Amino acid sequence: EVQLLESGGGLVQPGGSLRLSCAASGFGFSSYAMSWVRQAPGCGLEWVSAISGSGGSTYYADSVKGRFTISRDNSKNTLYLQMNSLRAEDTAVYYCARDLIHGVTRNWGQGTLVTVSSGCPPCGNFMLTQPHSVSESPGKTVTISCTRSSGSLANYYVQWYQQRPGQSPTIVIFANNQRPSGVPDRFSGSIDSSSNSASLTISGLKTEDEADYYCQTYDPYSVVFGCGTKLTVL
Repeated sequence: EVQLLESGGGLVQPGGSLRLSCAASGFGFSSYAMSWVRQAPGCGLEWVSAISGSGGSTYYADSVKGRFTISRDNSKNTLYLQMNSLRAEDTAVYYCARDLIHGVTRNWGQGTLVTVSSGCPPCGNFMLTQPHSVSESPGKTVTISCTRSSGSLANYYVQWYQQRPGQSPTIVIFANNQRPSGVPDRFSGSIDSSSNSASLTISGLKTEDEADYYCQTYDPYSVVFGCGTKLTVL
């Protein structure tokens, strides 16, 4: 029932302004934090900005620190996103996401397309690392590693999302090991604390499992999406 609908995306020139919106429903909008995640074509997820329930705390990414303005209107149940000094690098698909807490995304929107016109941006204070791609025959088991560079991994919850080609990313594993109701039980999530890594495990692969898998944790100051691992089913 939780619906997040992005709007306001369109064609724009370098150095212009554009404000996206997101009419949320299915939950008390004032009771949850919200964030924006962009994705250039054929690239990985890239966290943009975050904002808290009451709005007191706003977190911006390094690429758009100050260039963008995250904001919300809890009376209208609408999350916004003011964009200024629009650069060619900002062309991406901007998603609307709900956050159970800081840096823990739980629901995703459809998206909206923003194009700035008159190679992919990098992915990974701290960084995550997942293998480029892993493959396995159907019916077998596969595990995808996600190793954190700096800062304890057990101190910050880790999420796992699945993105099929052309689909929007859906949560499959959050809070390190917690699985959303509806996600199949063959998708398990664990964390090895000594090696400082989180692992998503799919037992008994199916042909529909073939998609991108992004891991994501946080710190008190930012959210970080892993580069992503293309799971190839044979």
